[PDB]
Amino acid sequence: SKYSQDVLQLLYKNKPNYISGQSIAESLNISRTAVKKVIDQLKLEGCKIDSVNHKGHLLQQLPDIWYQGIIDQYTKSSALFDFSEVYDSIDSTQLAAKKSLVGNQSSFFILSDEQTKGRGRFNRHKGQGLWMSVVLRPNVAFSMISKFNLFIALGIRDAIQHFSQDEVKVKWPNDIYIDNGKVCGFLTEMVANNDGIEAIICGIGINLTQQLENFDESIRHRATSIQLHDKNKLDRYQFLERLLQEIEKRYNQFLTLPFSEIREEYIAASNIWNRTLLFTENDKQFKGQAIDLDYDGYLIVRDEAGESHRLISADIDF
Ligand SMILES: O=C1N[C@H]2[C@H](CS[C@H]2CCCCCc2cn(Cc3cccc(F)c3)nn2)N1
Repeated sequence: SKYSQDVLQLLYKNKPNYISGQSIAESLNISRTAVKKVIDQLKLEGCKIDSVNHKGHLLQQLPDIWYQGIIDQYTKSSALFDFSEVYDSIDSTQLAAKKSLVGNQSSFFILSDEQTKGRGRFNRHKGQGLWMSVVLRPNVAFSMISKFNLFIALGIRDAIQHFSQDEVKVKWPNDIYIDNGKVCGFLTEMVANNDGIEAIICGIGINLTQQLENFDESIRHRATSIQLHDKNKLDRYQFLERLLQEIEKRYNQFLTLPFSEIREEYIAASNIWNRTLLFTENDKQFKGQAIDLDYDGYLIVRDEAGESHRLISADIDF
């Protein structure tokens, strides 16, 4: 309905208290019967609302569906994001972000329940995943894109880790794993010129509400979900809030710290050591061992032929 997310916004905003249907009616200037219709449908979409006579309604639990009205409360208090666009469907949050950033300097993120044309690095190709693009505006040289990628890696990792009993680790430079299972991929893009960066665009894809049980019985050998490693149930909104808070903390770190400061923490969180890696670049594939991540975010590799490589970026397979 026209007023669904306003009612949702009021219900969420008032937790942990009950709120009366009259209050909602007065707040939106609609009748108490119109409110009942909205709240009923809220329930039939899977919203869990407790309604007791004379006292009102209490939002107890949100379903596995993004609601604009809820996310507006997140951007309301955010010292980072100016707004957010929530979609049930879209070709790609990244495509939407790259269009919406043009002509302005606002910081925002774009969320969609499903993507019809999601693309990751090199143009590689249900409500069980998080698909989000984040637009930030750091006043830095375009060289610093590699450095941003390193920082938010730890941010995304920390958020997933908080909900995972098993340990979450980074496959440099663009992926997150829990044990053998890849749980997230992300890429960092930018709009820049010689004089600096006009925007950072960070697309993040995370296998979410996929409770042991849940997640699709496919590649249970190298793909996993956050919740196949959480005893309790995983709420998307509790996760998203933790994820945004970590993105902001790591973003400010990116602005204030050299990579030297977070480097040892990054290495302790990487799963690329002490194993033979497969490197793809263009024509050629070759095997190698990662020796070190140097002071500048460059991976130091010794290939199977003994030769040394120093790579800002890489396409790595296990
Ligand atoms: O459109 C969009 N992108 C972004 C945004 C929101 S999600 C984000 C991209 C997320 C990418 C992570 C998922 C993923 C994994 N892989 C691995 C792969 C696939 C195929 C061949 C291959 F060698 C490796 N590819 N994608 N909106």
